[PDB]
Amino acid sequence: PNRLIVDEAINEDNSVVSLSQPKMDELQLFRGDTVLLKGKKRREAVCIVLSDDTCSDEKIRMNRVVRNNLRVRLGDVISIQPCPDVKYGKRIHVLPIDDTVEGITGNLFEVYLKPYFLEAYRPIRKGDIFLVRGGMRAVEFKVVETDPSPYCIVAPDTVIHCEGEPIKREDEEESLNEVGYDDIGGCRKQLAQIKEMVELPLRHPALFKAIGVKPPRGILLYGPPGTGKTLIARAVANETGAFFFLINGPEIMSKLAGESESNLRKAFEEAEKNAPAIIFIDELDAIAPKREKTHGEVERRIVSQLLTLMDGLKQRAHVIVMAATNRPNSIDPALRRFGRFDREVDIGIPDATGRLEILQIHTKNMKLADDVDLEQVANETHGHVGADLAALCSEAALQAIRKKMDLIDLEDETIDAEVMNSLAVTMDDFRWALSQSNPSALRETVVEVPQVTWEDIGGLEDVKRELQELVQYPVEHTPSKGVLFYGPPGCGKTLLAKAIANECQANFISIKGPELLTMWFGESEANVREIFDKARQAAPCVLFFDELDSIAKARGGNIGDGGGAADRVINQILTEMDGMSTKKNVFIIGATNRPDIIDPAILRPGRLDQLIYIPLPDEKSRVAILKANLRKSPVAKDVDLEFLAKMTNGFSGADLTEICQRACKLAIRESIESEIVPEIRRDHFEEAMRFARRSVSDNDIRKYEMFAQTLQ
Amino acid sequence: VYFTCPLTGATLRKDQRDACIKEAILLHFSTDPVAASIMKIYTFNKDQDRVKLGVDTIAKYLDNIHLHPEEEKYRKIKLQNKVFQERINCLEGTHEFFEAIGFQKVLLPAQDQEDPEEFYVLSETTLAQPQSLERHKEQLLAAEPVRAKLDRQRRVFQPSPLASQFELPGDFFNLTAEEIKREQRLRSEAVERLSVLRTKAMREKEEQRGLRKYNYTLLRVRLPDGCLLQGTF
Ligand SMILES: Nc1ncnc2c1ncn2[C@@H]1O[C@H](COP(=O)(O)OP(=O)(O)O)[C@@H](O)[C@H]1O
Ligand SMILES: Nc1ncnc2c1ncn2[C@@H]1O[C@H](COP(=O)(O)OP(=O)(O)O)[C@@H](O)[C@H]1O
Repeated sequence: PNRLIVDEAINEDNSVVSLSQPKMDELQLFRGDTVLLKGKKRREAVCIVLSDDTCSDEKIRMNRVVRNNLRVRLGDVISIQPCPDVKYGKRIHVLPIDDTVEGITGNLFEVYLKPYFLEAYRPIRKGDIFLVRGGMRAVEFKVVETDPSPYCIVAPDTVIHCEGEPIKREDEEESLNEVGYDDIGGCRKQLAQIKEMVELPLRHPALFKAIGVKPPRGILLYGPPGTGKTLIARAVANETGAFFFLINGPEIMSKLAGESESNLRKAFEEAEKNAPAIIFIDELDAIAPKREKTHGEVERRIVSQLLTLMDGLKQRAHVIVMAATNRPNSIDPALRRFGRFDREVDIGIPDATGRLEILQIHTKNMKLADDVDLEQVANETHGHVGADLAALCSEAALQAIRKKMDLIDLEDETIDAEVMNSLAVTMDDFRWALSQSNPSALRETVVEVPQVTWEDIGGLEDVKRELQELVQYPVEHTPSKGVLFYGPPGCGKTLLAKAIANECQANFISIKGPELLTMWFGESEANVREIFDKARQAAPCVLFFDELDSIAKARGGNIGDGGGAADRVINQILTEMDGMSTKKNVFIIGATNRPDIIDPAILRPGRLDQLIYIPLPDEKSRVAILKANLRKSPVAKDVDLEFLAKMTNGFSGADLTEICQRACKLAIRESIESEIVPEIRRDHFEEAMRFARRSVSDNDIRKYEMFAQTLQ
Repeated sequence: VYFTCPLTGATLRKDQRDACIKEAILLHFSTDPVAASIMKIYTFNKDQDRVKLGVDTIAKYLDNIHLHPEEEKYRKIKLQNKVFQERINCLEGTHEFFEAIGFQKVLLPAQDQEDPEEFYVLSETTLAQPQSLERHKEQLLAAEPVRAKLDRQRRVFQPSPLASQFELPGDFFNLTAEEIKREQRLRSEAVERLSVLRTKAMREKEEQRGLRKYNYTLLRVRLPDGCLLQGTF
C-alpha cells in the first residue's frame, strides 16, 4: 500500500510527478498537493503530484532529475507520503555544480535560478539537485541551505542566495547530461523491444542465476549511420546501471596480430568482473567481416575469437553483448546462428513525427524565437537521421551566435551567461542551416505512416468498408492476409492502400515498378527477403506491391522473351508470403492493370485471396473526387462541380485531378499577373475542359469487367 | 457530495435530490396548486426542449380565449389534438396545471363523430376575469426546473507535521514474484500493442474506457498564513 513502481515521465518538469487518479483518491491528495517520495538508502524528495490519462494505476511517473535525487531507477518501488504541512520558505542557498559551470560566467541567479523559481512555487529540499536549461548550456544546481528544514516551497517572497565556488560533484552523483531514455526521439517501438529483452536480466540478476535458461546473449541493431544505434545501447546501460563497455571494429583491426585478439577477449573478461554489463561492438561488419571475402589471417582469427567469446557468455553471467551494423547481411553469417546474435532490431530512419521530437530534444538548451517552427523543419528534413538533425541544430546555433557575437565582442576565457541567454535562434537561421546541411540517408528507402486518409479518396464507399473489415475482423473476432486490386489506372488503387495504413497508424512500404524491374534486370531478387523482413520489422505495416506485372511487360508483355507469367521477383515474393503468419500484423496489398497475365500462383488460397474491382467512378463519386482535389484551394461560388462531373463521364480520378490542377495553373497565373483572381473561377475549369481527356477507353472497361465476371 | 433542497431545507446526497424535490412539489399542491403544477412541469420532465414547447402551446391556448372570451370555440382545449398530444400530453404536471388554473376535464360530443372527446373547458368564474389566467401564463413561462443547491461545505484545516513522519520496513524495496512477473508481462504486452495492425474503431474502443469517472470537484487553497481552505463545486 502507498507504494508504486517508478516509470518514465511524461511531464518533463523537475518538480512534479504524475499518478493515476485512483491512487490519488486512495491517498486523499489533490492535484497540486505537495508529497514526499521515499527512496532507497534512506533518502527522500519533495515534489508536486498531478494526474493524467496514461499513467498505470500501479506506477508513478517521474523524470531523471527526481529519480537521481532518490537514487532509484526505472522498475524500482518508492513510497508516497503526502506532506501538507510544508510551509513557504524564507531563504534558500543554491550553488551550481562545477561539472556544468565551466567556461561560463556572469550572474547565474539572474539567468537561471531567478526565472526558474519565480512564481513557480516549486518544492525544495536540502540536498536536492535540479537542472535549469538556457543559454545553450545545461546547468544543474545543488541545494546547500534552507532556512526552514528539511524542505519548503520557494515562493516569490523567498530569498534566493547564491554565493561561493561551484560544488564538486560527489562520486555517488550522476551527471544529468549523460545520455538516457529522454535523449532518444523516434524509434520508441525499437526501444521498447530492447527493454523487454534487456532490462529484466540486468535489474533482477537473481531471477536468472537460479535457472539453467540464459537470457538473449546478443542483440544486433542495424540501420543507416546516425540513427541512434549507439545511443540506445548507452541509454539502456545508463538507465539500468549496467557497466557499458565500448568496442568498435577499427579499434581492434588497427592493432597488430596477437594484440588485436588480446584486446577483444580482454574486454569480455572486464565485463564479467563488472557484471552486470553490456558490451557494445560498433561496426560489426568491420570487426567481423565475411570470412569468404578476405584472405587475411587477422580477419579470420578475430571472427573465430569473437565466435568463441559469444559462446562463453553462458559462463559470464549477466553480460549482454550488443552489436551495430549497417545490414544483417553484411556480416559473417556464423554470428547469426542460434544463440550469439539471434535477435535483430531495425532502427530505420525517423519519420516526420520522430524528426520533430529529435529536434525538440536537441533544442532543449536553445532559446528559440517566436518565428521558429520545428514541425515545419521536421517536414522539410526528408532523408535526415538524428545525427543530421543534431548537426542542423548546431549549425543554426552557430549562425545565430555569429550574428550577435559581432555585437557582443566578449573575448575572454569564459562567456557571460547574460549574453548567451539573450541569444535567440530565428527561423532564418534554421532555414540557412537546412540549405547547408546534406542528409546522410537520402538514397535509402523511407518507411513511414502515410498522410493519405479516407477523406482524400472520392467514391468507393464499399471498398473502404471492405478494407476496414479485412483488417478489423481478425483483431475484433483462416482470415486472408492480402488483397489484389484490379481495374483501370488512376482510380485510387494506391490511395486505398495508403488510406488503410493511415487510419491504422501503420507504416506504408511502397514497392514500385522500377524497384521490381531493378531486381529482375540486376539478378538481385534476394532483396525481396529484405523487403518482407522490413515489413515484419515495420509492423504494423501495409506492404504494397504496385505494378505487379511491370516485369512481365519488361519481358514483352503481349509478346514475351525467355519468360512469361512468372519471374525471379514474383517467385521470391511467393516464397516469403508462404512463410508469413496472419499474426505478423503485415497486410499485403497488390495492384495491377493487367490481371490476366499475373502468375496465377499469387491468387491461390493462403495468399492474395481477396480481389476487389475498382471501376471508373460514377457521377456522384466524380463530384466527390473534384471536391477532394479542391479541398486545399479557394474555389469561387460560380464553379458547378456537378455540371463538370456530368460531362466527364468516362474520366478516371486521375483525369479529374488533371482538370483541377489545370484550373489551378490558370487561376495562379492570373493572380501572379495581376500582382505584377484570388480564387478559382468557372472560367478556369471551362478552359481546363478543353484539354483534359479520358485516359481509359470503353474497350478497356470491357476487359476489366470480363475479368470481374470470371471471378464473381 | 451534499445538497440543500430549496423546498424543504433538508440536507441530501447526489442520489436523493430528485426524490425529496419531487415529493415537496407533490405536497405543495395543498398551498398553491398552480405553483406546484408549474414546478412539476419543469422539474419532473428531463427533456427540457419538450417542456419549452409544452408550456408555449399552453400559453397559446390561454391567449386564444383571452382575445375572444365571448366565443365558446376557444373555451375547450382538445386533448386528442395532434399538437396537444405531442407537446403537452407527453409531459408530467401539464394536466394538473390546467385544473389548477380553472379548467375542468369533460367529455363533449365531436362536431363530426358520435364518440365524445376529451376537452379542458374553462369555467365561467375564471373566464369572467382574464387577468388571473394572464398571471398564471407568465408564472409558467418564467419558471425553471427545481434542483438541490450544492453545499460548498466551507472548511479550513491545519496540517499536522506528525503525518509526514514514517519509517519504511527494511524489506519494503524487495519486489515479489507477482510484481516482477506483472511488470515483464506489461513490457511484452506494450511491445505487442505497438506491433498490432488495427483500425481506428478498435483503437477508440480501448482509449474511450478512461473517459467517464467524475462530475464533481473538491478544491483546496493554500493560504500565506498556513491555513488550508477547502470547498465543493
Ligand atoms: N533516434 C535518435 N534520437 C535522438 N538523437 C539521436 C537519434 N539518433 C541519433 N541521434 C543523435 O545523433 C548523434 C548520434 O551519434 P553517435 O553517438 O555516433 O551515434 P550513432 O552514430 O550510432 O547514431 C547523437 O548526438 C544523438 O543525440
Ligand atoms: N478515387 C479517387 N479519388 C480522388 N482522387 C483520385 C482517385 N483516383 C485517382 N485519383 C487521383 O489520381 C492520382 C493518382 O492516383 P493513384 O492511386 O496514384 O493511381 P495508381 O494507383 O493507378 O498509381 C492521385 O493523385 C489522385 O489525385
